[PDB]
Amino acid sequence: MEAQPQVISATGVVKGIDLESKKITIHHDPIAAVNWPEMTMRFTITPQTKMSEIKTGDKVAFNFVQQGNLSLLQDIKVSQ
Ligand SMILES: [Ag+]
Repeated sequence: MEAQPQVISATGVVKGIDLESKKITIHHDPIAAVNWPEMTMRFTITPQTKMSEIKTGDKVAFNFVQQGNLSLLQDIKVSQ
C-alpha cells in the first residue's frame, strides 16, 4: 500500500552468501531508481524472498526494497 517502499531491480555478481545469517553480498551495476552507482552491497534474504540456487561468483538478476537500514531481497536468480 501507499507507505510501502517500491521494488527496485538490479543486476550484479554474488561476492558471498550465507543462508544461515540471511546475508548475500552483491557487486551490482548502477541503479538509477535510487541514484546508486556501481557498488558492492549487503542484501538481506527474508523467508518470502523468491530464490533459485545462488552461489558465490554467480551473475544474478534481483529485485529488492529498501526498508530502513536493510535492503530486503524480493527475488533473485542467476542471469546472463
Ligand atoms: Ag547498493
